Amino acid sequence: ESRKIMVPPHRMTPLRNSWTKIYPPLVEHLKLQVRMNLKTKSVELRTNPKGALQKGADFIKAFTLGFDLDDSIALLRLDDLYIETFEVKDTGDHLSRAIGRIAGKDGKTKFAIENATRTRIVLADSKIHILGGFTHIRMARESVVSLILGSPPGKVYGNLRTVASRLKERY
RNA sequence: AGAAUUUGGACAAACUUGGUCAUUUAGAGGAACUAAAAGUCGUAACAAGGUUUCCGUAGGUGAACCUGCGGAA
Repeated sequence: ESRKIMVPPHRMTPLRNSWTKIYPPLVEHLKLQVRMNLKTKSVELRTNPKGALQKGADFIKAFTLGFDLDDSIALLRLDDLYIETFEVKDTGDHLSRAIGRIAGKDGKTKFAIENATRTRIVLADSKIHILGGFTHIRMARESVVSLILGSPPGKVYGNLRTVASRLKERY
């Protein structure tokens, strides 16, 4: 059995130069066989006769979604990780500054969200993808949604500090 | 038309010299009203929110990358 994964037209040459660090966890660690079909701009992962294919396809889907090699390998190992994709969907007002409210000046609001709840967020123009543990993704998603739907930055920053502490706390 | 004699002089600034209004009294009294500050340490309070990944153009160019503008997820 096999899986196909497309490669978008912005993550093809980074995939190409870092392909030599992608395939050995598909080949000797997980025991699949792979080929990157340049024709349909995809990758075919097949099994050999000597359930790994879903985890390998999720590692490749992380790389095509735009997480780097190391975060894709962090999803590859560490079975308590997930990755949530959502567009904004919730143009001058509602879109041209909502993603600037997410990212902030020099990416520091997205970075503060990332470090506070221990997730990695890749931000497209309007497509947000969050890599991390379950409750981590939950609090990151609530923060992102709170400041696309309009909250004080002081409010969402205080909530990020509180969320960092209570996510690390026992009892 | 000039000079002095003027022929007869209406006029005349300034200088003495009393009643009028405005101000300075050098000053000095009188007898009214109002007014009158005695409180360590106070802050930096202060203002919006385009990141990542490729693509093209233009320049600075180890044609590597960056920057500016225009695109894609």
